[PDB]
Amino acid sequence: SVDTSQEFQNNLKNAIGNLPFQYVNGIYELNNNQTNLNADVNVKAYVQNTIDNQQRPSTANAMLDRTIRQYQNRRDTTLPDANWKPLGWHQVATNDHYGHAVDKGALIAYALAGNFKGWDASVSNPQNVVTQTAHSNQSNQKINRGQNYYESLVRKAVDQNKRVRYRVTPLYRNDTDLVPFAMHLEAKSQDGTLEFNVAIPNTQASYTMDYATGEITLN
Ligand SMILES: [Cl-]
Ligand SMILES: [Cl-]
Ligand SMILES: [Mg+2]
Repeated sequence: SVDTSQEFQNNLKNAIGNLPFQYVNGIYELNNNQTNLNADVNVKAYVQNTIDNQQRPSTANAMLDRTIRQYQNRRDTTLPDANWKPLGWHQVATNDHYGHAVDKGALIAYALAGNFKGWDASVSNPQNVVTQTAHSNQSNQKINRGQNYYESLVRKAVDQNKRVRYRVTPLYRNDTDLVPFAMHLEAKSQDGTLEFNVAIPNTQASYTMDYATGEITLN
């Protein structure tokens, strides 16, 4: 519905330009699932968050391997501000299996880079966390994919001792919006076996969200 809506595809185009895209398995494959990311042997593992000129979390880059892979539970390694809330955060109970509307959506996953020293890997890192639907955050449904599905592919590659160049960009309709309408994920392993370039719609079937405010209107 919203995902395939014309208003959505227009925003996507505004954000990615003349790049081809194709709605498949609940997400948009961009550039025929190919990214320009190059995984060079000579880049050390790292994570870098940015914010845009509107103080919103922007493009995140990383090189992922076993030296920054985080195998421990969050509660053992992080002390997040329990009170902190990302931009446009408006939580509501939902009539679906998630039971709630939005999650704290990490750009770069805790488990992938949480052992990079000096980088805040908690849910309260204000440069790495946005307001994200529970569906687009959590979904591992191969036929209705969320960001987790793609993070899992990356994690599995790392756990096979592959080095993965990784980029996560929140996409905004404009300068004003507090919340991204989609999450752009790109990855490429050194041996090239893993590669993708997708946009995960920041949506959930049970409702619609105003990306300007992050206010949720249930169905
Ligand atoms: Cl091994
Ligand atoms: Cl859903
Ligand atoms: Mg997540």
